[PDB]
Amino acid sequence: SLLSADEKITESLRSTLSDVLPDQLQTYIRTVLQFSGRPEGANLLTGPNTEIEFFSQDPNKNFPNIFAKYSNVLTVSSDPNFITSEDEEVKIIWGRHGSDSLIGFDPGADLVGKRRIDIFLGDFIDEQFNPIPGALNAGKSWSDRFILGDWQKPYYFEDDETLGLNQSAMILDFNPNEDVIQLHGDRQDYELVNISLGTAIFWREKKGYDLIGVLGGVSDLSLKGDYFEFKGNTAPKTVLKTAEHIGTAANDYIFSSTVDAKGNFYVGGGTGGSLGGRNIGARDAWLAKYDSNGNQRWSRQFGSTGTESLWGMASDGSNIYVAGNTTGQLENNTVKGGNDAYLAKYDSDGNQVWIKQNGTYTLEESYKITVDSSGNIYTAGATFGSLGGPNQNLEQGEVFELPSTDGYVAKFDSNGNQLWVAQFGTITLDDNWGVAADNNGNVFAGGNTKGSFGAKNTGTAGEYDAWLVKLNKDGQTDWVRQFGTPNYDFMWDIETDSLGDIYATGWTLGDLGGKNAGSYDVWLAKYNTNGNQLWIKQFGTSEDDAPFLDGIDIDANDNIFLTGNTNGNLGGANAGSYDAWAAKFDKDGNQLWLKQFGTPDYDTATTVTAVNFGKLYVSGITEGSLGTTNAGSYDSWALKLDADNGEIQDFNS
Ligand SMILES: CCCC[C@@H](F)CCCC[C@H](C)Cc1cc(O)c([C@@H](CCCC)CCCC[C@H](C)Cc2cc(O)cc(O)c2)c(O)c1
Ligand SMILES: [Ca+2]
Ligand SMILES: [Ca+2]
Ligand SMILES: [Ca+2]
Ligand SMILES: [Ca+2]
Ligand SMILES: [Ca+2]
Ligand SMILES: [Ca+2]
Ligand SMILES: [Ca+2]
Ligand SMILES: [Ca+2]
Ligand SMILES: [Ca+2]
Ligand SMILES: [Ca+2]
Ligand SMILES: [Ca+2]
Ligand SMILES: [Ca+2]
Ligand SMILES: [Cl-]
Ligand SMILES: [Cl-]
Ligand SMILES: [Cl-]
Ligand SMILES: [Cl-]
Ligand SMILES: [Cl-]
Ligand SMILES: [Cl-]
Ligand SMILES: [Cl-]
Ligand SMILES: [Mg+2]
Ligand SMILES: [Mg+2]
Ligand SMILES: [Mg+2]
Ligand SMILES: [Mg+2]
Ligand SMILES: [Mg+2]
Repeated sequence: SLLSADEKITESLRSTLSDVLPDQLQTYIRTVLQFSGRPEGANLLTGPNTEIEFFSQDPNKNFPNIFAKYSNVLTVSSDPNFITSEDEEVKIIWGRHGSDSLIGFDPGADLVGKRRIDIFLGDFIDEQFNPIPGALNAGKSWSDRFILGDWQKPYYFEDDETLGLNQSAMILDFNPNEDVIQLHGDRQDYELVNISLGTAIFWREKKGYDLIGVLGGVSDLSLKGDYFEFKGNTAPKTVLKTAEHIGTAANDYIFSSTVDAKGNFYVGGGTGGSLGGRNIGARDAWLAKYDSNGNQRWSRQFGSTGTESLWGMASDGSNIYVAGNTTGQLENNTVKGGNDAYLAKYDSDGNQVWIKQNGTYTLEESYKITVDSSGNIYTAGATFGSLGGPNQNLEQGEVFELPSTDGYVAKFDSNGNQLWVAQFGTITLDDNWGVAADNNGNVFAGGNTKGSFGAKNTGTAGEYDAWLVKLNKDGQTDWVRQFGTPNYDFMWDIETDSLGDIYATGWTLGDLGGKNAGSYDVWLAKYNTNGNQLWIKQFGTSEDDAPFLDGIDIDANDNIFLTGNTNGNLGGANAGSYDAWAAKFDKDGNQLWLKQFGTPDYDTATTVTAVNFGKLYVSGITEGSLGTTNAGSYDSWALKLDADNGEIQDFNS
């Protein structure tokens, strides 16, 4: 019976949210939701007002740590939730700009009996907090997809004698004119109830009801509305049986790839399941080796009871170096506080040689790694602390400036000894999305900034620009460059060619290398070793086109390969939702080919690696059945392409 559902839902959500979320975070959230005009969730947080310790050096009190522990803050891009992990009872999942595919509940995780509330914000963009109107994106919003179930099962589903209040989504900014709520089954499986908070979505069967989600501030919806997408009960039909399929019942992601000197191909990423080994807890890091004929030689899985991923990998020709972040304590290491970065070394036989966990009392992230021809290793990332030197935003002064990251680069020898760490940026946000060594002892880094790092930012409201830094063999800066439009421009990855010139790829909402075709467009920029911008190419469709994650590689012939996602007809007719794409360019930016592939469901490439004089590998993630039947939520895939024309080959030969 749905009698008194309103009262029961409010008391359940209030009790769980107020029991789980720290008082500092409750105080912060209450302030934000009231200021923003999304106040429905506020009365659910009843902890006392508490001083927010934005700059505490105690890892347990440091507010960036607290906020990060209970949130997935996504990017200005159209994001899948690439950071989701079953490590907390309550999570705030914040899509920000772009058309986000928002998930927080892993249907393959053992969550029986666990309290689970995912609080979703599809947009709630940064511009809402602008004291001054007129910013280019003020008042803009995007179609976000809130994933509350799929072909396999409803999410947040306890399937018991209660109303199923212990697990539920709470979507705070659902706009039925733009957004979509994705549900398992069909409309006859649900009942909507108007409640004080908005709308309750109940799964309904003969034996009773189970609360799947609450939509704050919206009432009088219809399950016949096109803003509900029902997924039935049957896994998607398989396409691209030529691909290598990697998947478990849980969320599985390839985030990076590399090749060794013998042509063996490696992939890796994160998994909520038991992919390379038995799951240790929440998301673990994993990697796998394939021979050049496509046979898997081994898979390995590592981490902690907390959350970690492999975000980058590279080879010295034999060994495989891997980099990412962790929320826990890795083997043979000590935590530095909050989230930390790590570098690890695997030999060609899959033996873990060592792991080095590094960081400060506050949050580090690290998505990038490169290995030079001498065998030294560079990682890069961002830090809220003072890792390579004092953070540009050290403490709170008379003018408050929100705690913010600087970029860093760290150099290591083959035994994992740290040779130096460099840190740089502005008082505001500076993130890292690239690292690449040249042949002459230098290393480049790149990323995004809200500030004026290498040049005056032409945005009027702190919109992102791209930046590049050249460091010498000792970690000293030789130059800093910055480029962009007045709108958001976002870098994903960088790489050098055989001459030592530096290339970067990303997306733009403006006219960076030419007239924007619509929405997000792709760019490729080239700088010489002396910091001169040589050219920027921009291309796309009228729809949303972007590289993603490990989006560039350069082969021994100085051909450039890019990869990412598009919801347009970029390389061909779109199969449905976002598809993957890849492209090849020469060193002067002439585009040699452009291909698109995927399933009728959401796909994105995440990594591209070219074998010198061999095959091209494009790998990524999907909600569809790519290679074989989807085993649960996100699965991953690798495609072997002919590098001359982008045509897909059978993975196994
Ligand atoms: C209920 C909804 C809450 C929504 C909102 F309340 C959350 C504020 C959390 C703030 C937290 C204490 C710390 C933090 C800061 C940070 O920058 C980032 C970056 C990631 C870059 C570093 C890896 C992405 C998110 C930027 C969003 C800014 C609003 C943009 C900004 C930055 C800035 O430096 C100055 C500004 O004025 C505005 C975090 O992920 C977490
Ligand atoms: Ca986004
Ligand atoms: Ca969004
Ligand atoms: Ca939206
Ligand atoms: Ca439920
Ligand atoms: Ca783990
Ligand atoms: Ca840390
Ligand atoms: Ca900074
Ligand atoms: Ca810009
Ligand atoms: Ca476009
Ligand atoms: Ca790369
Ligand atoms: Ca697709
Ligand atoms: Ca899966
Ligand atoms: Cl971002
Ligand atoms: Cl706004
Ligand atoms: Cl109940
Ligand atoms: Cl209805
Ligand atoms: Cl099939
Ligand atoms: Cl082997
Ligand atoms: Cl600045
Ligand atoms: Mg029930
Ligand atoms: Mg296979
Ligand atoms: Mg097989
Ligand atoms: Mg201004
Ligand atoms: Mg390479």
